[PDB]
Amino acid sequence: MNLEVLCGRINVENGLSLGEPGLYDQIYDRPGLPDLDVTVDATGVTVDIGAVPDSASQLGSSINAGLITIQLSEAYKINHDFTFSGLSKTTDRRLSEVFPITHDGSDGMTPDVIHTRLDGTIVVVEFSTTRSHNIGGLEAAYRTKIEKYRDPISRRVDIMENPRVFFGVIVVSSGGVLSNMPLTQDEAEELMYRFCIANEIYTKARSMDADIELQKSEEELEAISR
Repeated sequence: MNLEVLCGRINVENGLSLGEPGLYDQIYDRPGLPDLDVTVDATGVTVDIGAVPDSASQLGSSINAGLITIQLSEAYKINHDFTFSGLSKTTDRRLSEVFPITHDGSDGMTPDVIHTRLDGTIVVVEFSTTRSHNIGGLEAAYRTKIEKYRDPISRRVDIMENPRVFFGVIVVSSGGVLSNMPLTQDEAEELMYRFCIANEIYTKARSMDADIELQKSEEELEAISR
């Protein structure tokens, strides 16, 4: 899963585009989860991931079996970080490093991706997950990202010449993906399987340290606006 390939699948002619949302429901014959043993201590979360079962769909091809550790201070966002690690070429750039400074309070907003393409198009992408199994939950996460970033980016676009900016949102849940980045069904299914593993790991970690849930709640709360 490659970030440049994904960003190449959108076209913005002039201005700021929010694309078209598309729903990818879960339809593959999905394999079971791999064995996951989770131990939580002051170092952080240690996970032993078994091998992904075989299946015709071949889902899980992005899962590395073996041992991994997440520092406890970041366990709260396991669901995010594990689901999208294949796409998180993380440098964490702020808007002002690609957009004109406006001093409107948003210059320091850091989306998951800011990528400039060879043709000059600027693609800002935001990743999200929800544990709800209801279409409203997917829609809520997606709307929340749209509302967080549309006004700042639109303000920036109004004071540029020839801006071609696309704001992408990908929301992954157990039962579907909602995205304005065009995906293949296989890519969406792999994201959903990764999320299933991530949520199992997170649930196990939270059973030993409940405070991470609180951290998750507060942190997404602050992420509503800054």
